[PDB]
Amino acid sequence: FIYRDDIGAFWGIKGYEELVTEVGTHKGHNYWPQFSFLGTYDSGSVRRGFQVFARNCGNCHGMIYKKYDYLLDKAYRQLELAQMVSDFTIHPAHQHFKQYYYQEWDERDRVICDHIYPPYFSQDQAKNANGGVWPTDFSKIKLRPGGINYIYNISTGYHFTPPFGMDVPKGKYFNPYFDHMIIGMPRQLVDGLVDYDDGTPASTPQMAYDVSNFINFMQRRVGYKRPDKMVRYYMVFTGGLLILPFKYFKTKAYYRNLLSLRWEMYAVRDGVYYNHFKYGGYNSRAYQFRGYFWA
Amino acid sequence: FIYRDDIGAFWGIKGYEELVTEVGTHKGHNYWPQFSFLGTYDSGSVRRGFQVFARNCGNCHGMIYKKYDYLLDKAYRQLELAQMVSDFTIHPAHQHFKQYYYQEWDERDRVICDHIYPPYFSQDQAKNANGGVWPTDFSKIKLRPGGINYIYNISTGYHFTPPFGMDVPKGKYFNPYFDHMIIGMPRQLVDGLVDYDDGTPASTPQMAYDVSNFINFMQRRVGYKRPDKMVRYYMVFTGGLLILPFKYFKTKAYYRNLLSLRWEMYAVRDGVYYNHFKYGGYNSRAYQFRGYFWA
Amino acid sequence: MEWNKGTYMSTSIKKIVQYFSVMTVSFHDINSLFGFFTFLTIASQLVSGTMLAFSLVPEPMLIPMVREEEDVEDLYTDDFFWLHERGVDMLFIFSYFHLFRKIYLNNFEYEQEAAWKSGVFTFLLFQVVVFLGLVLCCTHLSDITLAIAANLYDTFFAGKGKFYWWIFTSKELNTDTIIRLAYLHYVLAFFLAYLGLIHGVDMHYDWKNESSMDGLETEMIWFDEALSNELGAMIEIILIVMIVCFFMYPEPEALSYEFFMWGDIGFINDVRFLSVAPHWYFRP
Amino acid sequence: MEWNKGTYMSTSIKKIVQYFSVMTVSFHDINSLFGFFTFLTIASQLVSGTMLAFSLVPEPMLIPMVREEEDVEDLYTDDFFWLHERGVDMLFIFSYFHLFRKIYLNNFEYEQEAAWKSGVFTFLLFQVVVFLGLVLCCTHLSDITLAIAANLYDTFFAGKGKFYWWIFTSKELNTDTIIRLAYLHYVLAFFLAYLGLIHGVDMHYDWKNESSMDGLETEMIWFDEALSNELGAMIEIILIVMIVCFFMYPEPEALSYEFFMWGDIGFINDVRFLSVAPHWYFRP
Amino acid sequence: YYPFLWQFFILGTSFVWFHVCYDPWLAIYQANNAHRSLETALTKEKAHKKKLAEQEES
Amino acid sequence: LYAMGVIGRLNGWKRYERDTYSEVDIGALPPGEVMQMVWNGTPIFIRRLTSNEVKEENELPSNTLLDKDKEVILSDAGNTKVIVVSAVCTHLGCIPIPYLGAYKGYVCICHGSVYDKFARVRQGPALLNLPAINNSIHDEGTLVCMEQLKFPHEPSQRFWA
Ligand SMILES: CCCCCCCCCCCCCCCCCC(=O)OC[C@H](COP(=O)([O-])OCC(O)COP(=O)([O-])OC[C@@H](COC(=O)CCCCCCCCCCCCCCCCC)OC(=O)CCCCCCCCCCCCCCCCC)OC(=O)CCCCCCCCCCCCCCCCC
Ligand SMILES: CCCCCCCCCCCCCCCCCC(=O)OC[C@H](COP(=O)([O-])OCC[N+](C)(C)C)OC(=O)CCCCCCCCCCCCCCCCC
Ligand SMILES: CCCCCCCCCCCCCCCCCC(=O)OC[C@H](COP(=O)([O-])OCC[N+](C)(C)C)OC(=O)CCCCCCCCCCCCCCCCC
Ligand SMILES: CCCCCCCCCCCCCCCCCC(=O)OC[C@H](COP(=O)([O-])OCC[N+](C)(C)C)OC(=O)CCCCCCCCCCCCCCCCC
Ligand SMILES: COC1=C(OC)C(=O)C(C/C=C(\C)CC/C=C(\C)CC/C=C(/C)CC/C=C(/C)CC/C=C(/C)CC/C=C(\C)CC/C=C(\C)CCC=C(C)C)=C(C)C1=O
Ligand SMILES: COC1=C(OC)C(=O)C(C/C=C(\C)CC/C=C(\C)CC/C=C(/C)CC/C=C(\C)CC/C=C(/C)CC/C=C(\C)CC/C=C(\C)CCC=C(C)C)=C(C)C1=O
Ligand code: HEC
Ligand code: HEC
Ligand code: HEM
Ligand code: HEM
Ligand code: HEM
Ligand code: HEM
Ligand code: FES
Repeated sequence: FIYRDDIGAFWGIKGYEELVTEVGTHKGHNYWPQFSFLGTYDSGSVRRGFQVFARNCGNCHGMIYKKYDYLLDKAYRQLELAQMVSDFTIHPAHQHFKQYYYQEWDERDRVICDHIYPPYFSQDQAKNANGGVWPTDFSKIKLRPGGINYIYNISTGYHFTPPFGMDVPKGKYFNPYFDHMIIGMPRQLVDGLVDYDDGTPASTPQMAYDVSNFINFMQRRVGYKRPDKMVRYYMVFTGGLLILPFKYFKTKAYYRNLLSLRWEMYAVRDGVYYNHFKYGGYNSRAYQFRGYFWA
Repeated sequence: FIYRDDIGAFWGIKGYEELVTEVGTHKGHNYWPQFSFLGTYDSGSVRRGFQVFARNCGNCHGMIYKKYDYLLDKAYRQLELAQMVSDFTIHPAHQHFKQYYYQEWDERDRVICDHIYPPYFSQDQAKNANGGVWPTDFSKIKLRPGGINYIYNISTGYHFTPPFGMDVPKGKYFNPYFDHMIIGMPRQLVDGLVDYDDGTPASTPQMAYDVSNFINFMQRRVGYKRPDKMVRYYMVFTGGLLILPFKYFKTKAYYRNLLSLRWEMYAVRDGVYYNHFKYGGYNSRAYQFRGYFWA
Repeated sequence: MEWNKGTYMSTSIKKIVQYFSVMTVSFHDINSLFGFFTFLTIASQLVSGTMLAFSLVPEPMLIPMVREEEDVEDLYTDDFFWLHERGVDMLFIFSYFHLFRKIYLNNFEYEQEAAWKSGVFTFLLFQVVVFLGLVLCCTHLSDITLAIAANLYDTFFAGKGKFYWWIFTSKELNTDTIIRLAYLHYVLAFFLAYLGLIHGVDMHYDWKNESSMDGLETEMIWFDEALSNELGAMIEIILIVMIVCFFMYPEPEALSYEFFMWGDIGFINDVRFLSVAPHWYFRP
Repeated sequence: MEWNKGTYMSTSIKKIVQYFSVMTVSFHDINSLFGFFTFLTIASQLVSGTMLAFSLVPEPMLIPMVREEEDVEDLYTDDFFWLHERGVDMLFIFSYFHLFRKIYLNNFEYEQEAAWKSGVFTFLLFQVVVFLGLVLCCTHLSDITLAIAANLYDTFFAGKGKFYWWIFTSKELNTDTIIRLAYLHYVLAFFLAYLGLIHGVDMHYDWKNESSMDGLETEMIWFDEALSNELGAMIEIILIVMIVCFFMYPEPEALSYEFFMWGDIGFINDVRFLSVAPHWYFRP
Repeated sequence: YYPFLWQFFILGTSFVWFHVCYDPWLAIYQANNAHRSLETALTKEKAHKKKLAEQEES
Repeated sequence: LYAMGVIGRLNGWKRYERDTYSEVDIGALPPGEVMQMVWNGTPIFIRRLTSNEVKEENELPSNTLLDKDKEVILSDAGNTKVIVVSAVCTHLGCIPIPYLGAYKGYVCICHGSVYDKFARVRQGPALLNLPAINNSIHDEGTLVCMEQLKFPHEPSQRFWA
């Protein structure tokens, strides 16, 4: 019932005890406009996040489940998004299921309807290219310790050094936010790496923040639809609060009114005998008692 | 009910008046071992057909639905078929449903489990490489006039010349068995084209026969499973014929036995009145007549 | 619903068991049994069709490839597909022969109404089910059938709006349309069994072998005396149909109405309009 | 079957309509309304699951992508999925509260037998359906659930002769297993409605909101006097659940139990066995 | 006394319920997030592009 | 006949066994060395055992021989014995460590599932020894031929004729 707070398991959820998972949610409060009360995605933030994802980190990762056209109202316009995404190529080998629709036999410029594939054809190609470790697919990445913060923390937590007794193999890097604090990703965010279109200063915390906002935006439950659904929840709750009194009037006051009955019992001493009571009564389940009980 | 043969429609089936349909089925009888009574596929014929399809055909055609390992128990064994099919290559772009199973990023030697794909990645590539006309997929090709004869006729019927009023465009050829008698396939079978493994003489009629047998072997209702189903139909028909007498005994002679009744009507002139006839009887659907009829 | 006076026979399991274990059948002939042949065949469609449910993925672009691969790797799948296909034809034949037999006997009298309408409704539903089944083939025949059905449905609304979309999404066989039509096909196919049971219960009220009223009071017991005869007559009719098909349908045939089924939607975008023909039952 | 005496109620449309239009309910409290909440959640589960079925293609390798893509291109699909999940949660909550309430009142008397067992059977079936539903997610949670269920099934047979194959083909989630389990899930989910109707008819024989025998003879007419109160109590409990979930579960959270649902069958081979946890209802 | 008119009245009450529970929350929600709209980002990008274009070399 | 059809449809049919045969060159392996190979896309350990190592490995208490019902197969091909085993922790599936100080066998970091050079269960929550991979030696120890054990699948006749 009471779960110790220093075991490394948050609220009793065992596992993830070789990770730093409470940062930003339980210990510390990183502010994300999406999850604030009556909050929403910052359009500029998601725009810059897609810019940084395309110019970097799209060369190893991808969102096979997602497609670019999700960014058509809050992050980009159709023409702008088409122009931006036409800088990349997809071979038919990328397609997960051609189904006779994709008739191309050579590389072609991506369209906004295309799924976000990595530059590699398959997972094994990416795993081979990255030292035998596969850059995880960012679709459905919401399910990580810390949620939206997970992208932000890992991209930034390359500062600490390993303790005694922990060995980082060559080609591996220490990052306390990853499982077992060893990650195969070299640090990617560096100040000035990406030149934003709006002129926002490009410091690694800013790039990490924008990437996290975009990755979260591409999710389905905690993504671009959560704020509106939360507002809908608020409206429905207000409606229920407003309807409670009318429910009370309909049900409880009405029942109390129906029970305002006056009863009277008199003394009937006429010759009539109470033979109906002695010989009477019907039981709907009598067929279950006949020949079985009290014989 | 009575149909006309001079029209050009077999048995009154319209829509095929622009090609030859009765060459080897209705007006001719080309012998095929598979369709003969108690017939079965000739293993050598299908072996030679696959050898031809893997050296001349296949480089233009293919069977997306079928795969090589169909030939394991009748034409080729596992090791032999693997050796034969290892000479071809499939890019990941070939796969109709690449899925996560196919984790290749380059060409690799085919395996008997691979579907029969043409060298082209899609229909459009084949059209581009074949003058804008797509080499039809042989899978499900059974549904053409003459059935198995179709492949044999087109493979062979190139000797005739067009009549006046018909113009053959450059890159097209006159073949009376094809739709409108104009086909984009140059005559492929030439004597000595394929050197068989069994030493069989290589002539265009023999090659056409072997190819037709192989192409028919890959069909579902017809092909490798038809002869056994025909034998099964024969067996079931025999069983029904043999069960008919016992059905007769159990039903008709039995009813005749039950009908051997004696009846006797006597004169009952006792004072008793026939009250039951006058006041009696019930009807199940009385609820459907009460309050509605005869009043 | 006071206007409703109840039901003819309660379909409780015990009541059904007792009714069928006590039912008696007057002496009859083969002509007056087509109805049973119509039911037994349905009893196979529910079985064979079910075996096809576990095989067919409602994705239009995978139904042909899945069918072809299951013909080889799986066993009896193609056998059940053939059984289903020929069961549709046999069911049409039996139902129309039963309809003709009941029309010849002048079974339109009032005491026949419950027997007649309850039957015809089932027949009507049967037609609908058949239609859905065709759409599941994902051939050009299915495309044409769906197009015609959507056009007829839209004709009611005078071409205004998109009231057909909830089932005929885009008037084309896509994932949504195929999924919805397949599930409805299964549901209505299983509902046909209940409708047929109701019809069979109702029709016994005034069931007769021939128009002329034989004065016979004794009757057979259905369970074995009539059931065995019905099964044997079914066997005989199957034998007759097989004999007919052997001569009428040689496997290598110059032409057939089935050739129009060659095209698979999505794979081939060109439809051969010159040779368009449905299955014989929907031919009229 | 002479041992079976009959049925308490004949569930015909005429008689059901009459019974529910003449039903009377004694005055009660919220504690004795968990059954209505369970039934209403069952109805919403039926509706939402029917809506979801038209989106879910039973191929394992397409279910994740199909779910992700059809939440955007189609409106209300993710709403129905969320409604289905929360309906399962609330259905478990209401069912267990009902079980505890009926255990509290000592309803093990003979007159409660038909009321009690008919309910428990429903509950039992309600378990099976839930299991099947989990399998349809095609995540690592579904993989582990299927593996555990297959091992339990194989326990009875001492691991001999693959008796599990007809459902748990290879003990893995593939096209055949997913198709079969999805269809069985749909059919049993719809059968739960009939089971609940039978249980509700049976339990009214001796219904009491409290153990003490109140002497009141007047009772509420069900259609609106009792139904309105039932709906209002459902609304109140839903408001309470919304408040509790809103405050107990912060918008972003660390170390949730859904983190084991990240892995999708096929896409991810390695399974993080360190953190394996089912939904809270199968947690015990 | 006209049942269908009373049904129209019930429909009107449901409409009032919906609008009362809908308009205030939507208004406040879209007033709170005025500065997070895409138009603000587009304006900022346009201003930066103009500033970069005016100051540059050949 | 109908019931056979239904049940056979429910129970899939394995029409043929996919090839898994493989050959590994091990003659040149120095004695007392463990080599890791990939067979059927799974790790496997192949080791050469001399006469001296047998004395060390086999001389342990019988009680410590958890799962005594298990059998150990030594190829005994060539001058020295050759042992081929599957490298996987049967408890959860992780790869056991090739070497440990306590024993010249295989141990698991996850739960200390110690396995000797014969892959016997030692101080492990595992319910079985390391899975044994069917194999044989025919090149006098130079080459090892491996193939998955063939179980019966029926009916095995696809065509009557
Ligand atoms: C291809 C096209 C095909 C066709 C498509 C079209 C199909 C059309 C179907 C037509 C069905 C007709 C049904 C007739 C009865 C209806 C009720 C009645 O009498 O009305 C008078 C009534 C007069 O007003 P009133 O004086 O205030 O009385 C109100 C009471 O209802 C007055 O009730 P009461 O208090 O006097 O007593 C109620 C009840 C006492 O209470 C009960 O006993 C209740 C019933 C108990 C058993 C069932 C439990 C479940 C409850 C019913 C189901 C409800 C949910 C349905 C969900 C459907 C799927 C979504 O007693 C009875 O009336 C007994 C009979 C009940 C009806 C059943 C028997 C007759 C109809 C069916 C006969 C055939 C058998 C069925 C199968 C047929 C198959 C072909 O009319 C109305 O009030 C109508 C209001 C309508 C507007 C409000 C709701 C709108 C919906 C809002 C949601 C958003 C959608 C908006 C609409 C969009 C466009 C549609
Ligand atoms: C099939 C879908 C059913 C959907 C049901 C949803 C409910 C719809 C009604 C909502 C409330 C609105 C009511 C408005 C007032 C109506 C008053 C009225 O007319 O009373 C009727 C009366 C009312 O019942 P009553 O007469 O018992 O009322 C007594 C008085 N009260 C109610 C106050 C107690 O009953 C009827 O006549 C019912 C008619 C039902 C008709 C259903 C037809 C469905 C057809 C489906 C397709 C069929 C296909 C067949 C196969 C084809 C194959 C090719
Ligand atoms: C989230 C879970 C918990 C909360 C769920 C929220 C509620 C969901 C369901 C609400 C249904 C509507 C309220 C019904 C309450 C009972 C009303 C009653 O007894 O009737 C008398 C009342 C009115 O009777 P009255 O007597 O109070 O007043 C009218 C009388 N005169 C005219 C003399 C003044 O009926 C109504 O106002 C509406 C009746 C509607 C029909 C009843 C069933 C509705 C079912 C919903 C779907 C309908 C679909 C129709 C279209 C066809 C679609 C296929
Ligand atoms: C026309 C008669 C109507 C019914 C008559 C009823 C009385 C029967 C009297 C006894 C008959 C005894 C002989 C039966 C021989 C059956 C064939 C046999 O032995 O094969 C076993 C075989 C097993 O053979 P096997 O074990 O030797 O292995 C060979 C395997 N194959 C064939 C793949 C190479 O089992 C089956 O094929 C079972 C039937 C297929 C699966 C279920 C679908 C059935 C579809 C209908 C098929 C029949 C078509 C004609 C009838 C249509 C329906 C009316
Ligand atoms: C009134 O007029 C009418 C007619 O007359 C003209 C009709 O003919 C008709 C037509 C009638 C019909 C279509 C009904 C005929 C139906 C047919 C042919 C198909 C169904 C036939 C059946 C026999 C269904 C049987 C169903 C079952 C579930 C039982 C399966 C059968 C058998 C032999 C197995 C029985 C044994 C078991 C289930 C138990 C086996 C296992 C064990 C013993 C082990 C148990 C122990 C452990 C540990 C598991 C109607 C409707 C009518 O109304
Ligand atoms: C042991 O193995 C087994 C299993 O798996 C383990 C099983 O699942 C099973 C059982 C399962 C099955 C056999 C599979 C059954 C599957 C089911 C029921 C899942 C589907 C469930 C549903 C509720 C589907 C509901 C579908 C819909 C609402 C779709 C609606 C679509 C439509 C078109 C409706 C409108 C149309 C109609 C009503 C048709 C009427 C006619 C027209 C409109 C005419 C139009 C044309 C013209 C010209 C006018 C068994 C028996 C088993 O043995
Ligand atoms: C190729 C050089 C990469 C670039 C560019 C980016 N990442 Fe990556 N990432 C890469 C690899 C090879 C791995 C696997 C590491 C391992 O030990 O498995 C990763 C992993 C991540 C993760 C963790 C995924 C998980 O399942 O835990 C995250 C959160 C991640 N990477 C984020 C990330 C960001 C924010 C990037 C810039 C926007 C980025 N990656 C670029 C390889 C590469
Ligand atoms: C590339 C040079 C090809 C070779 C090698 C083979 N075929 Fe072909 N075929 C080719 C084309 C471009 C076409 C389409 C022609 C048209 O007008 O559409 C075809 C067509 C056929 C057909 C008819 C297809 C139809 O739908 O009716 C048949 C029966 C056919 N081809 C058979 C065939 C055989 C047996 C071959 C090996 C001997 C063969 N083709 C090789 C291109 C090429
Ligand atoms: C799926 C479609 C049908 C099925 C499964 C079916 C089934 C049956 C069965 C089993 C019987 C009893 C056996 C017998 O026929 O002698 C029967 C009888 C009968 N059926 Fe049907 N039938 C169908 C269609 C029809 C049609 C289309 C009609 C009328 C147009 C009809 C009306 C009748 C009648 C009138 C009887 C005999 C009752 C009498 O003689 O008065 N049925 N049916
Ligand atoms: C009286 C009942 C039924 C009838 C009349 C019927 C009719 C049909 C028809 C006409 C077809 C297509 C015909 C063709 O391919 O030429 C078909 C196919 C099919 N049926 Fe049925 N059917 C019935 C029951 C069922 C049931 C109950 C199911 C599943 C539970 C089912 C599943 C299928 C499937 C999956 C196909 C397509 C198979 C494939 O394309 O590979 N059927 N049916
Ligand atoms: C009382 C009735 C039902 C119960 C208790 C139930 C239970 C469940 C459960 C527990 C899940 C998994 C949820 C999760 O893992 O988060 C599920 C998923 C699902 N259910 Fe049901 N279910 C019911 C009715 C239905 C019906 C009637 C249908 C179809 C007609 C249906 C179709 C589905 C589908 C398609 C999914 C998976 C959806 C997806 O993965 O996107 N359910 N169900
Ligand atoms: C999905 C599962 C269930 C449904 C849909 C359901 C439905 C209902 C409903 C609507 C009622 C009337 C309202 C009420 O009494 O609160 C009821 C009463 C009752 N239920 Fe259930 N119930 C379910 C599970 C159970 C279980 C698990 C039990 C016992 C283990 C049970 C035993 C009873 C009994 C004995 C009553 C009558 C109480 C009395 O006589 O006072 N039910 N049920
Ligand atoms: S995981 Fe290797 S022993 Fe537990």
